[PDB]
Amino acid sequence: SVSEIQLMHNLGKHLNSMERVEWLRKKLQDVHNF
Amino acid sequence: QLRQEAEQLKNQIRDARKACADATLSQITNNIDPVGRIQMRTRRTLRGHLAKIYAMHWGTDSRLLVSASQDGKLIIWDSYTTNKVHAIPLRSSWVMTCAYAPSGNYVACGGLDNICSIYNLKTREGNVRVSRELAGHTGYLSCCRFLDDNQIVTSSGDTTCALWDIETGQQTTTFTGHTGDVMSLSLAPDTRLFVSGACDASAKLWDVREGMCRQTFTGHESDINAICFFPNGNAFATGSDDATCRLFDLRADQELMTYSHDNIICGITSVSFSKSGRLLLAGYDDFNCNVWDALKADRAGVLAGHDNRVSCLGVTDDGMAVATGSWDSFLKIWN
Amino acid sequence: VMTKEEQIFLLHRAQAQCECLPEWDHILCWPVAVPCPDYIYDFNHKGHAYRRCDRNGSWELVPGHNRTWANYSECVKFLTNETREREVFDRLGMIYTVGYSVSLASLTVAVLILAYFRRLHCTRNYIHMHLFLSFMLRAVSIFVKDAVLYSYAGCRVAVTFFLYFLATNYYWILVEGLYLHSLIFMAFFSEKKYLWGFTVFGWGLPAVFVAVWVSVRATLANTGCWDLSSGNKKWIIQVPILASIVLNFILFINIVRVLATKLRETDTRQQYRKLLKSTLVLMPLFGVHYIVFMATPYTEVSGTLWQVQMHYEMLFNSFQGFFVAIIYCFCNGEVQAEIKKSWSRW
Amino acid sequence: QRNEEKAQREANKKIEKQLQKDKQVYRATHRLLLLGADNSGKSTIVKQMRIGIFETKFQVDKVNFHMFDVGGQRDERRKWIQCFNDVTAIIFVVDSSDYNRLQEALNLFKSIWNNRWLRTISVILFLNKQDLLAEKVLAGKSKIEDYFPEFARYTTPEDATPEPGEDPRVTRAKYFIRDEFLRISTASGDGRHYCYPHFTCAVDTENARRIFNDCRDIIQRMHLRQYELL
Amino acid sequence: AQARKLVEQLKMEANIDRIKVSKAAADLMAYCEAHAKEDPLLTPVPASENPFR
Amino acid sequence: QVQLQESGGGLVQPGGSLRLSCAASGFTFSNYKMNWVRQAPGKGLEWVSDISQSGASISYTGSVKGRFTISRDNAKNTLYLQMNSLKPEDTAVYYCARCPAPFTRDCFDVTSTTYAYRGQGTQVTVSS
Repeated sequence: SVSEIQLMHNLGKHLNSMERVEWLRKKLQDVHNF
Repeated sequence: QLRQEAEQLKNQIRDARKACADATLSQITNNIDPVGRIQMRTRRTLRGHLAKIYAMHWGTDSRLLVSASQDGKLIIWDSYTTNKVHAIPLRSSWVMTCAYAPSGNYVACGGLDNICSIYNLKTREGNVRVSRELAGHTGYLSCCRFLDDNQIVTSSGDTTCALWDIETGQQTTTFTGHTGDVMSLSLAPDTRLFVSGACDASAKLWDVREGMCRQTFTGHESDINAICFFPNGNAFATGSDDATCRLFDLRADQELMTYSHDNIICGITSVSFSKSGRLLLAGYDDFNCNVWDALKADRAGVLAGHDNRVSCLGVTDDGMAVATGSWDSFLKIWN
Repeated sequence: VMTKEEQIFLLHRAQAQCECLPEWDHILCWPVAVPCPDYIYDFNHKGHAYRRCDRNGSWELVPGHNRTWANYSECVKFLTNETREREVFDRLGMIYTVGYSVSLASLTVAVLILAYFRRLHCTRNYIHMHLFLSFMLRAVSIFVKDAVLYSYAGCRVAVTFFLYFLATNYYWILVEGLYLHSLIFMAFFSEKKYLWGFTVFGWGLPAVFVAVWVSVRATLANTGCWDLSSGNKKWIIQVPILASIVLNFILFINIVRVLATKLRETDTRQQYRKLLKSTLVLMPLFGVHYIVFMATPYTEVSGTLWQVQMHYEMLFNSFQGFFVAIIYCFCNGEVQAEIKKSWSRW
Repeated sequence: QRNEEKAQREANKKIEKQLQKDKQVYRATHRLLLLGADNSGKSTIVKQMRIGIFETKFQVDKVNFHMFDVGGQRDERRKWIQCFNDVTAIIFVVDSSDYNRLQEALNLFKSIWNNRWLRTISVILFLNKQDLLAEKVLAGKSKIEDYFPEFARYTTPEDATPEPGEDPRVTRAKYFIRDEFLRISTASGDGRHYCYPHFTCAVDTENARRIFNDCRDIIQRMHLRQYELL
Repeated sequence: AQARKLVEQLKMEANIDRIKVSKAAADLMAYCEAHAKEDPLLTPVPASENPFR
Repeated sequence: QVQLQESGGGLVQPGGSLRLSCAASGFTFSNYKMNWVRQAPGKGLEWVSDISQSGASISYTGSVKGRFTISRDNAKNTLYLQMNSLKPEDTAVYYCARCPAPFTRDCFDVTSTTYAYRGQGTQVTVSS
């Protein structure tokens, strides 16, 4: 595979998934404090 | 008996020469100021030749110049505007010389076909025509200089210079004496004499009317490639494969000066004189032309702009500029 | 796959649905064991969340708090708290930021040296300038991509420009080999005749399938900054680039095979000595390092295959333009011929 | 007036238009210098190219070749040989059957090889009159060792390709002459130019392809030199 | 017969009226001095008169 | 004026030793590659041997290899051809030739019919 494109894709997915996980983490903290 | 008698006259001639060498041009001009540092710059580069330029000549108008290239083309340029006035396709691709008539009506050229073809530029039709082919030389044509619209003098590789009549195409006078390929010609200002340099390290002064060798000049070690009269017609300069240029006096009949440097170990292809005669422009095989102070042998300057062997030189009649052809197919104009 | 935005939308839909007794706790609607909700993805889904209902019919509180007791430990079974992969992505990004910096620097000098020198204006140095320019544009497009994405139509063109300027470099490397191949495999190749076709092929043909990719990514999968794979739509750009790598490797074998014949038919150990040196300096030009991992598919990031593929590629892809400038514009016989000659004059 | 300025600029455009057409033909055509001697048999090689200076045009695989025989000059060639510094190749034809004049052919090859202006021009060497050489060796009345004493301690090289039914003495004799030329070629020629030896007779239905193939090799090696590969 | 004509040519060469190289050298000094101002390569010419600039 | 005068040569028995001296003048001897050329009666000019500027490089025709020795003396501007074992086939006029150009590895036209930089020659008549 074209490695530069592949690395773009991969960094994208990783960053996106992390930013999600972090939203889930707040929602969890939220319910906890509730 | 004649072998001993031959050296008897050579020794007597050499003895008479030593009786006239009371000083030297080197020590006579010991006190004159130098010319300084001649810094000429490429004012014009003429492009359009596919192959190497073998020779070029200036018109008497000092504006139109003709150049020959080893691709069967005779381009007439306008130096002021860089414009191709004519581009004459030759029968033979191997052309070693070209001449522009003093009247400008004709151009001559030839090379390894042993023919000085004459081309008519002022024809009543659109293009140029081959006026006449000169046949009669038994070797490659090395130089050809017009005398008039009808007289041309040609120097060949058959050790012979010939004076022709373009009206009939026949050879009127034949100049014999050289034991080597005659490579260069120069006509005197008055056109009554012409000097000739051959591949026997000798130059001969010829009488055009008489058809006889007036004087013979030796001094060079190898083949004389280039020759040029002094502006006043009482001297000439020669360039040879021994990496030297020599200035000869017609009246004194002796070599006056030598233009050599230790760093210079390449042959001279071309020589020329500025309008005054104080600068001797010499083209070398090291791809650059040196400017020589013709009264002090000092290297006044260098024309380093060419990528291959410098083939031809010429100073214009009015002395505006120097055209410098080369084996890189570019004719440059320096001022 | 799932954006934060989309995940928020799915929880909001579950909230609107929601809107001991039922209540919304910010993640799930209670009706006690509730399956870990499908709409959350980083939660597991074969687990349950738990509450306790009083004998009094009130949700059980946390001793000394207003908090409602809940146990979501099963739901959170899949959670990786820290930066493990981020460090690797930072080292890969640092490897090619340094590499593309010295490549862009060298080629800017290299492309300028070939520009003004008129005796250097061969049809071969012409093809070298397009290759040098394509190398700089690729490096510049990566720097622009990193600043725009990792620092919605603004980013969508930074990605498309990155994709096109990458494919042009891969195609000007193919042109470099197709030109040298024609100089040898075509009997008296007319270099001038096909000079227009190479320029159109090098720059135009990348734009043909990059615009096809944008034409299909604007009508099927318009979501995001276009910097995430959308299934098999990634092969519109990659397959043409992968094809240009196999062909340029096939040409390199022909050139090296033909070159070895010429050293043979001019020896002994000198036939295999000059051959080696000439083969090595043809690798930067032909991009021969690309043939190793171009059959590798998309793989798991923590994988050892992935880690060496990315470290190998970023190290060599970034420095490729640096080696091409040195070999074909600095340690060039006829370039230094115009350097000491021009230095002597002035 | 200014009327002449546009007319002059227009005639230059017409001139330049014709020069572009001529440049395409000029670059597309290969020029070869045909060298040799009275007994060489250059004429017979010219007779095989049926497909002051004598010009031959032949065509091989739709490529135009221009062979020049400089026959109208004297025996001194040190000035007119500088004209052919731009040719693709020098076709050097040698009478391999005449040992008396073979050293003249060796010395002519050495002066060509080492000239300042021909030191980038590859030589296609044609060792002509192989028919006469073969019959001369078997007769035994003339010995090569009389003219070349180094022939006594010379043996056929391993990389020799004798024709079917060829006497080993002829193969040793004919390769010694080839190796005499290659001693000079390899002593000074380092990548700038190469020798292309061939064996030919008057009956060959060939030598038009041989020149064409060797000119293709000369052009290829010129390209690989520019790329610093060879 | 070659030397028979060669000596005759050599006899003409011996009979020329050679002058002292002082006069030969001083004549080229005089000519290069009188024509100095008319030569536009020995001395640069201003761009007003120069047609090549 | 370029002049090459040769001394020695004449009547000698087969197998005799004969020495030719070529006194060169009118050029810088040390710059030019020298040569020896002979013309057998009723035959063409033949190249015999050559020596470089310094004398490092030497060559021979093959018929005279191991019997003729060529040495130059830059100091005295002289060229030598030492004959050791003469044969009746060696009878000829020996000319001392010079390369046309002064710093070149190529001698063009030395054996030409009318070459300029060759001596008059010395007859070397070898017979019983």
